Amino acid sequence: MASRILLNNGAKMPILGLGTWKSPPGQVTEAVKVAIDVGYRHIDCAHVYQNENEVGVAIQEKLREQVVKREELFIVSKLWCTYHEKGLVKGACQKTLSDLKLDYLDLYLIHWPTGFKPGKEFFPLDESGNVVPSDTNILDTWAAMEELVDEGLVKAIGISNFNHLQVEMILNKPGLKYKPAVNQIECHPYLTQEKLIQYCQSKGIVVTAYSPLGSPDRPWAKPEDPSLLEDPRIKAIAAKHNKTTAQVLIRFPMQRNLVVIPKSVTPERIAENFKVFDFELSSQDMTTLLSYNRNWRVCALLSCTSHKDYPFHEEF
Ligand SMILES: NC(=O)C1=CN([C@@H]2O[C@H](COP(=O)(O)OP(=O)(O)OC[C@H]3O[C@@H](n4cnc5c(N)ncnc54)[C@H](OP(=O)(O)O)[C@@H]3O)[C@@H](O)[C@H]2O)C=CC1
Ligand SMILES: O=C(O)Cn1cc(Cc2nc3c(F)c(F)cc(F)c3s2)c2ccccc21
Repeated sequence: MASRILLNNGAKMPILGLGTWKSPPGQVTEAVKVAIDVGYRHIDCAHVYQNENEVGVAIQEKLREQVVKREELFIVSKLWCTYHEKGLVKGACQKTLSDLKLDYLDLYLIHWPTGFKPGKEFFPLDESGNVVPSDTNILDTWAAMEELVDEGLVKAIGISNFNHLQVEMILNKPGLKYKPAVNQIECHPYLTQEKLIQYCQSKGIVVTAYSPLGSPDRPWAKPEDPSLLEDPRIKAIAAKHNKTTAQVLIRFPMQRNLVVIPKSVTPERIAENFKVFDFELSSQDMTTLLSYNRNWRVCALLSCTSHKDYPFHEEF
């Protein structure tokens, strides 16, 4: 297994990256520096995570130390929902570039298909708790994303949390210039996504699996919720291979030809999570892990379910 997957712009994307959602600003600089030292080359960022400046400090130090060159890193960020209007997309990208202290991004994603009212709040709500939409549609935001490629700010563009009809809408866009390179979606043994992943891969779109460990630090976790890291069936597969449960959960998507982006701020775990290139799950193990699907989705907010472009009413 090769460590990088070819995208439809001819660039190679590392199949393992470091996630940064919920990584506190006081701890994420060290986390990214340790990750680069132990071999990570792909970092997944977003403006809404409120820590891009601190991620940028780490990247800049390791470029200055000559640990890595810029061309070896693969830096991803995402356009938040309050910037879907075509005249706001460039300025949102440039704020992220300014915080990360970079002159281009390797990949820039539409974070969610839903546009929200522009303003200071990331989740503008009405008096009854519903998100306030904007009158934007995904095709005009896509055309604004394409302009960032032509201006040299980003090397590739893609999408996140799009269902297959929303992907189809972009693929059928009048005058489509650049196809989405990536769809970043939730994927783990309790939400295996078979139909959407085969949809995407058949279309030449690479899939990145987010929350591969089930996001145990998500703020809305409840004590009664399932835990992938503690599932005794997954523990038994790990023990057979003399690996940890997290290492099996990271290797699983890699063998489906997915990119995977586990988050940690703990140095030991950052190093553990990288040590996944020296074993293989058997075909039988893969089919068994797929059988654990329960259509259990952890990233989906009730306040967004009446939005016209909410992605998760459709089957896939
Ligand atoms: N596009 C989108 O809408 C979304 C994108 N994402 C991206 O995907 C990334 C990963 O998903 P995320 O939801 O953060 O959750 P993960 O599934 O990656 O789980 C992160 C949690 O697992 C813990 N952990 C990490 N490694 C280990 C290990 N070896 N052993 C035990 N526990 C471990 C972490 O603890 P600790 O940090 O304390 O070590 C943290 O509590 C995000 O950070 C973000 O970059 C996620 C959700 C949505
Ligand atoms: O987004 C991240 O990366 C991490 N991340 C994930 C969620 C849950 C969402 N669920 C939805 C949703 F169903 C929508 F339709 C639109 C939307 F914008 C959200 S956001 C979230 C909520 C607050 C901050 C980060 C969050």
